[PDB]
Amino acid sequence: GQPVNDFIDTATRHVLMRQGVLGIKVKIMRDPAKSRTGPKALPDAVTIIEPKEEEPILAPSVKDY
Amino acid sequence: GRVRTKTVKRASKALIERYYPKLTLDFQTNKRLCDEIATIQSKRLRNKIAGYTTHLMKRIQKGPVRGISFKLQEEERERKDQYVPEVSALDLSRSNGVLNVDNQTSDLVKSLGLKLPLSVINVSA
RNA sequence: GGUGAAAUUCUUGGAUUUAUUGAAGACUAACUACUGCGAAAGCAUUUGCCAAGGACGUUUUCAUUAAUCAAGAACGAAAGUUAGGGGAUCGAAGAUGAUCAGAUACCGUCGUAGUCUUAACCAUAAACUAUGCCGACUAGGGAUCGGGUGGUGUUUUUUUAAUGACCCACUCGGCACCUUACGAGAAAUCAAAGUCUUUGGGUUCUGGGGGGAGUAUGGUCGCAAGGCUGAAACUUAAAGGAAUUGACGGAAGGGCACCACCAGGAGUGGAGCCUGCGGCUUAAUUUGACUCAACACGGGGAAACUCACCAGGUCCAGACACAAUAAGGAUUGACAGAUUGAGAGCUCUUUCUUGAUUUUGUGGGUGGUGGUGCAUGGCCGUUCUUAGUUGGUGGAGUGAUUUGUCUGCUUAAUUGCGAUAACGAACGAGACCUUAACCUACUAAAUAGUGGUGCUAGCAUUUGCUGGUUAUCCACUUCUUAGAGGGACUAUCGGUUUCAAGCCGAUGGAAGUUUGAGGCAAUAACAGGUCUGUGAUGCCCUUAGACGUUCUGGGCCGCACGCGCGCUACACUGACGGAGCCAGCGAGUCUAACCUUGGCCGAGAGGUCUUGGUAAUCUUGUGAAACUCCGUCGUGCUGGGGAUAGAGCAUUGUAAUUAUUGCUCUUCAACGAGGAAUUCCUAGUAAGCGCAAGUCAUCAGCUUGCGUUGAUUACGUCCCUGCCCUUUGUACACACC
Repeated sequence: GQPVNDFIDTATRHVLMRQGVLGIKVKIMRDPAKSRTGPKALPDAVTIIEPKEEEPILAPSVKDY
Repeated sequence: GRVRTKTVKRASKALIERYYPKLTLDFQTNKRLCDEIATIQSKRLRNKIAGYTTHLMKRIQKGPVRGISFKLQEEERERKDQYVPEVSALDLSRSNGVLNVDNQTSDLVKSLGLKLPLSVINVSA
């Protein structure tokens, strides 16, 4: 779909040999992590921010200034 | 045709696995919370993830869901499994201190074991 | 009766059906089994004779008397060698009736030889366990049949006794079965098909690639069919076994599809026309494409051009290298006449000009809508409106391969819940992107509107209504625009399932089918189309009287006929005349005539003078059409239809004849709802209706989009045609054409 327009690039070249013409097709995708503009990840990629653990009692009190 | 894909289901299971005491049982604040604690590219995908996440706790608070351990279901389980009964099941107190084996078990302990309190039961067809 | 349907046949002489009574015709239905006996073929209700047999029991007896066996014998499924009886159920044949292209067959009705004599088969079967017989060993288990042994076992009755029957254990001998594979095997599989290159227990028979061929000839049994024995010439590179992956099946199971059906709608096929294709014709009627996946397709609506075809006339735009002519001139151009369709110095008569760039020859160069798409690149179409595809590591198998990629449920989905010798992944799907829906929330718009304020018009007059006023001014963004956003995730509730993925119902919501529609889109493939899109291109051809290129005419449109896509109709739900008046997608000209408002002339087509617009500004509110009132028509091929044809007026174009097209008058055909067949379609959908754009100089009955009006019928099924998965058969792999 749309990721083909974003990350996939293509080129077609005709070479001329003795027997005729050979076609060259090159398809390259760059990883979206190195992308500067546009989306930086695949549409179906979901990252979870790791939570920070906490101790249970936390000593009920008040601190003033 | 409302079946969720594995992208929605695996992400929602991963969300509950580490963020149980932050999400509630309604979709409105669940989709609001998923914007910070998760990175989802599209609005349609995060609505589907949060909708299935809320649906999963519609049965998690109903009962334990297999395949999900959400950091709260763990420590009451390794609290529960040290069931040490106050009386044994193999100490002969519900009986009269004597276990009622049959005749074939009596000469078993007579041949090799030491003297113990046994009985004789005429077990037959 | 009888059949898928029917027919032959029997039926007031009473068929079929019912009762009663008799008489001849395999064998013994149920019991009947992974049960018994027998050498095999084979053998099932009884009862009685006649001999026979295995197994078991045995502290009986003989003492090697044995195993397998050329020659030689016995026994035998059935189907006809041959000679009495009894009497057809089935079909050979035969009679008939169907079906069929035929049907001498399958199917129906009847019937002679044909498992009933007593008396032979020569002895043939897929006579099969396609596995010779005798002996030993190697592995576990539960059943079962026959015998035997044991149980301080059950029941039968006299109370237990005797038997019998049953239960538990063991043993011998059988028919077999289940699990593994130490072991074998090419595998399928096998407790033997094991104990086999670590190759020897005993013995009999058979085979040596496929056919020719169980044929010829000889013998023998043979009154018969025919058995038993049994070659060669010649011919051939495979035939064959087991398994794997596909494909196919008039095979099975589970699903799906208006390019399938169902229930319907609108139709097409019938008529006229115009538009492609074929055929015929022609100087040429250029050509490619022929089921889906050729035929309003080549963006192919061709007057010239296009143009590739035909009849003719020019030009080199043949670069460069070499050689030759050649400043006592290499060569080009031309007035007039002839000639020519021609004001082509084409070519000729004449004699001027130009002059070293040219001319000729030798090589090459270039161009080609010339051929080859079966030599190719790229692009597209299709397989394929479906959900499928592949590594890594591990498991199975000698191997091709297989598992993962799956029993079940669910989904639009190999979508998921799950189960699991698999685990972890990748592509496809989904996600994604575009568009149409909601926002009194933001961002502000004289190139979009709204309200008030000024000026001013008409009525009413009472303070009101309908307007106009290019910016008079002020204010706002509801309507319109476009930036960033929000909103739906099946939310809530109820009901169903293994209690999951999900599905259904209701409420709320702008939106509950994946929200509607698209774009994009796997692995593998087709001798699919394109060399006529390309200065994309190999090979072959041509290259100067050219297959180059250009110019004049013509053709592509030619019509005894056949086919496909369509347009207009067969009228009253209508035709015609006035009246109302309602959109959306878009396009539009600087050194060039594009979209054109408005005023005037003309019946119309159209002509003329200006203006606005390089565009949310003007065309344009595109005042579109179907639609709606009022009236005429009156069931009549009529005033439905406008085909065909005649005369004239205009526009574009160098040119309109073979009518370009537009307008006016006249001419007034078929067609009365369309046979067999056949297409498309499930909601703002089909259908009706018109509008913009492409092509354009002129031509739209075509296409790409758009809006107007707006339904009936389903919420299913695999019946027809196809598709996906699993199982299954295969002699198919060019893969059922």
